[PDB]
Amino acid sequence: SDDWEIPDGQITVGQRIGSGSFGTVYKGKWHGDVAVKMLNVTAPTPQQLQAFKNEVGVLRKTRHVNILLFMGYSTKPQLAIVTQWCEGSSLYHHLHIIETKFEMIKLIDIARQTAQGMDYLHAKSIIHRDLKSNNIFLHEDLTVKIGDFGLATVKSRWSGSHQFEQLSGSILWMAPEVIRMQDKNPYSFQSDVYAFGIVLYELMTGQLPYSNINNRDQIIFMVGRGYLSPDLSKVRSNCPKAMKRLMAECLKKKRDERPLFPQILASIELLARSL
Amino acid sequence: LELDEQQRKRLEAFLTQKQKVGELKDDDFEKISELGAGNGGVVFKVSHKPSGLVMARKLIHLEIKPAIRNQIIRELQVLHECNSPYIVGFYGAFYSDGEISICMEHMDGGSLDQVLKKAGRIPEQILGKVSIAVIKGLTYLREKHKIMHRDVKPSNILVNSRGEIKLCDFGVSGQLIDAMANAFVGTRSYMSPERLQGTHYSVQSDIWSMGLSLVEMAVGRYPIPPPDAKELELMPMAIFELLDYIVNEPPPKLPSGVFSLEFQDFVNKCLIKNPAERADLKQLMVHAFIKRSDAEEVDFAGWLCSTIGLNQ
Ligand SMILES: Nc1ncnc2c1ncn2[C@@H]1O[C@H](COP(=O)(O)OP(=O)(O)NP(=O)(O)O)[C@@H](O)[C@H]1O
Ligand SMILES: Nc1ncnc2c1ncn2[C@@H]1O[C@H](COP(=O)(O)OP(=O)(O)NP(=O)(O)O)[C@@H](O)[C@H]1O
Ligand SMILES: [Mg+2]
Ligand SMILES: [Mg+2]
Repeated sequence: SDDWEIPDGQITVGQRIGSGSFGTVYKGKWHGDVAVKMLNVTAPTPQQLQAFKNEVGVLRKTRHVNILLFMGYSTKPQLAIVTQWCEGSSLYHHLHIIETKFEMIKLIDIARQTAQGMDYLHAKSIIHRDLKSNNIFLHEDLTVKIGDFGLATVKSRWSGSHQFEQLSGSILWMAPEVIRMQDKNPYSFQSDVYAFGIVLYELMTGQLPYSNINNRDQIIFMVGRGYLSPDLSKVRSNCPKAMKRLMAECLKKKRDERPLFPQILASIELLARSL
Repeated sequence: LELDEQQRKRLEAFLTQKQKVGELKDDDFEKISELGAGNGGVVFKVSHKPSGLVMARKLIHLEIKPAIRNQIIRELQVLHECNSPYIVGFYGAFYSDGEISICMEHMDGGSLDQVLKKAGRIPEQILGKVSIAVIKGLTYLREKHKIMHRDVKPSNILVNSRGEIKLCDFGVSGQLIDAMANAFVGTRSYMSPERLQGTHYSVQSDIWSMGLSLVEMAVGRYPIPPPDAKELELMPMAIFELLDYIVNEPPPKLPSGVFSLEFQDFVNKCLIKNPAERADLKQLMVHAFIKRSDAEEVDFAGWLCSTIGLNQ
């Protein structure tokens, strides 16, 4: 396949929803409700532009129950991304704003489906680079939908033929090797696996990590230094011992100790049965 | 307060216009123009239709739980008590359409961050006048209210055509500071080395930020890392390595040939890494550089309008 490009006059851009680490979302219409994220790189270079078209080729070939559908892009008014529109609130809204109250049965299930979709992405060798509760939606309060995955080339604006990831995103989910931005490609499967483990800390505590550190740069420095770690004492009393141990493996400071998603997902379904 | 007469006139005059303002409503404003943005908000110049007053309006979109948000709005109401000529005038703070509006007085000069762009570098004669304002501003906050800024940087120092210099967006709401802590990475940091490894150590840690800001505005360049050998006679690091440079590398300094010794010394005492050894407000007030720059009669107002493009 090739031209995945939507023309102008086809996307009824609607209300402004919000901005994130690399775009601004509007609820657009396009054969039904879609989500149009106006990228921050509005003026792209034909070297960056062709890498984007190459990465859209992989994202367009993704079909999983736990993955948000990627419906192509546009280059009319300005470079934009068209994805599935999600009803309901994101996981971040449920856990930290609405304070929706789930049982452990439901919480583990959310964690199971998230590993389900994440394992698909790694099976197709796609690094999410942005896994966080903000990019996880509960579709009709049932199915988990992971979004904002991949798209490495529209983050970290290029120079001409270079994409040094000027690290961006939210720091709370960034692995320590991602924080340092030091060796070639900090973003890896284990960098995602760590971010996943932070999502577990969210589900199992109801809190964000480092609830007592209210300094953005203090977290960036101490985490990248190996001084600061998510305080696992904050886990709810009714959390399975098998879950708190899996959580601790994904948060290993050195990335080579963290497990991969085939092993993670197997552990979650096991403790879902012995519950 | 320890002020003169052109200040007691301007101070009391603000409290008058502040009274012509009752309940603040989103519908009582007409948008004029934008003034600036930052990672975590945007500011507009607006007009209060129920009284014609022109104000700045910072809108903070925060995805926070309502219990926390109602605490933030409650905590922000302290800004009504801060009435100093070195603290930006404040009109009110409220919540609407999922956004927190902080309504403050309009400063047609802007932040020293934007002024630094139009100027390139800022003369030491002027930075002396700025240092006096920031030192008195942190003093008023520390003495009359026991609150500290925690974000002294060029973008939070505001100026205007009447030649005033004022601090703003200091940490009055502790809940607001913790909500902003889940923001995306920046590109630079004015955080003192102790705050990166631990927590605030009294007013000394705000002094480091003032010092690092003076060095940037003096040389027209963020000074971490220090300028190159021939970049300097011409007179990008990762966010982590900047923080790592602050914590483990010798503090930045001014060049030896271009600035006075009192100034080089004034910013050196401001940038000592140990917060206890670092100078405090009592010492900086009577420093040689401040003693001199307080005596001089520089035309700050005329220098500003010239630097931007305003009429005399
Ligand atoms: N597919 C979607 N459908 C509906 N709302 C969405 C969708 N994607 C994002 N949003 C919302 O749009 C707003 C901004 O999203 P976004 O730009 O993705 O920032 P973010 O998710 O918070 N961080 P990031 O995804 O890493 O950039 C948030 O309120 C999201 O909940
Ligand atoms: N009262 C005011 N009058 C005029 N300009 C203002 C006023 N308050 C803020 N601004 C401008 O608005 C810009 C952005 O505001 P602000 O929300 O403080 O972002 P910032 O301080 O520059 N960076 P950050 O605080 O980290 O988000 C500033 O750089 C100022 O130029
Ligand atoms: Mg998202
Ligand atoms: Mg500010």
